[PDB]
Amino acid sequence: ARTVVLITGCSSGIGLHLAVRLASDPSQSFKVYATLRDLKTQGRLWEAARALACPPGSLETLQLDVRDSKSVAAARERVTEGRVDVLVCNAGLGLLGPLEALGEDAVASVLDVNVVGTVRMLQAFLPDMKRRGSGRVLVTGSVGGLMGLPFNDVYCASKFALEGLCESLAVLLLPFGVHLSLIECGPVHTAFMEKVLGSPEEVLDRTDIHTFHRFYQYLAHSKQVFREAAQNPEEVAEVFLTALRAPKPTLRYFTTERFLPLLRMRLDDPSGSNYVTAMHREVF
Amino acid sequence: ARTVVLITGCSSGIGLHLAVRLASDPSQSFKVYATLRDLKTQGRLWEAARALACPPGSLETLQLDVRDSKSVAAARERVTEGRVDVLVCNAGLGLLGPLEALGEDAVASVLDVNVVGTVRMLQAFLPDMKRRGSGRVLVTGSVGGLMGLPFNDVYCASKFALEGLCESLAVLLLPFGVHLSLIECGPVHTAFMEKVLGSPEEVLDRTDIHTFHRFYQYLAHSKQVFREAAQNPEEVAEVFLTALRAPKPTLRYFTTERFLPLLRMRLDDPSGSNYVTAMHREVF
Repeated sequence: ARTVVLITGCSSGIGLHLAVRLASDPSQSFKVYATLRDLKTQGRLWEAARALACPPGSLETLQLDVRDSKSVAAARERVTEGRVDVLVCNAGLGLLGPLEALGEDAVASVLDVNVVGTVRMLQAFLPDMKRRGSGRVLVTGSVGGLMGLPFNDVYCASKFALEGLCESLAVLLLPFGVHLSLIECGPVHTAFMEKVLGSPEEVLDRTDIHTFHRFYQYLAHSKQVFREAAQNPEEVAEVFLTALRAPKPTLRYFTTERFLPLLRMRLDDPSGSNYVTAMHREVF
Repeated sequence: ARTVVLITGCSSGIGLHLAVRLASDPSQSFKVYATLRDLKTQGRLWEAARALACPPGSLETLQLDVRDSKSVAAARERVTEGRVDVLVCNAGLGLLGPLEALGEDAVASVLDVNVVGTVRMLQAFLPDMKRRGSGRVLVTGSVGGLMGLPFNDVYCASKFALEGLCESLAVLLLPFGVHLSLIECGPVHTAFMEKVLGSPEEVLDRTDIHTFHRFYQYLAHSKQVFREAAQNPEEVAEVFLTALRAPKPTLRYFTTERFLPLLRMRLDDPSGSNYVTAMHREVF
């Protein structure tokens, strides 16, 4: 049969690009379920599908809200093949600003979607793969899951959470035949990140003038590395296929090597002094 | 004045031991607020306080539920000194079992208490320390926050979350004069961990016979290393004071070196293959 693939967070970003890259693979060996939390946003994905001319039936959109288990279960009730060969846990949202300026409900949604939502998908889909004795799970990581970044406290917390959650499962799954991989993405040409254009009073009336200024410094610095480092989504989506094809995949794949020198400083010094200091100067 | 100290999760464990170790320091330079989510459990802490004979007034118990922001705010309204010099984010809960056997509400509480609760405390207490230009925050870590452990998926997720959350803040706080440290604890002689004596059908009727068996293998192996590695709480609580006294503290303090060889294998190989494989054999 075809390789049944299910991806979350396909309204934009690497998710959208990966769904159409799959559904349009010249080999026609992939049936793709692209999930959206809100179908009102499914336009971009279909305009793209038509642009690559994916054959009718290689791509289906499903409404799936990872915050709701009922929605997660329903989603799998819609997979006709009654099987999922590759599960891509991609849905994820960011959060940027001084910790104190961040609302509790916002901090809650991030963990809820990034971490708990990935747990929900795994709970619904892991059993069958373990029983069949095969399956592949790809989790969209980030370099923010490998090192902490100022003003991204809660975001990094959620990506770090994924590193721990996945490393633990991988230890158990090893003998079960099902493979879990994290694709470590650096900055990629996609909205939100690059589109960070604002910094309202809300921040200011919620923090000190000295933190705010540091924030301005960070946003400025972040705009520069994104300029010199953002990757094309097609290049990143390809890393997912390289991982998907691998006979015996590794736990991590990095879409770039550009951030590796900073990662070396990190475990060359476990007490964290070299890193905290280097990162401070590299930003401020 | 005295060093005003506020600790969460003092009904038992390193929290209880640390509160009384502080309140009974021969120098009398510490006023301690030991918070409990339920005062019905404050017995052990007072029996211990009397055992070390802490002078009247060096220790106050406060009811503080880190799941509730209203409770968090109230707590700080009760700190007469109108200052907190050292904040110890200790409250934390574990979770053990096959991911699929774990209930959503249970996975939610763990993140909620371990991660969001630590965010709540930081939101309520960080501003003042930043404004005074001083303060110290000690966060109770774990080796489960440095490497993934089978059957501890959600627990590790929350400890990894803390590593990311703290490394990010530390990058910003550096120039503000306030210090954040993570005390990386390995196993310590305290209930839950050692007290893991059961494994109900609930696990079995919630997972496969092959996972269950692996679970038995893990619990058995974990009972052995705890035997050969658990530390006395007084030794661990002392690491918190060494960190608390340090003129220029580091980001991490490890209460033990016993797990360091495994941590070296971890970033000697970022793809995760050496670790996942080594850990698999070390357990199964």
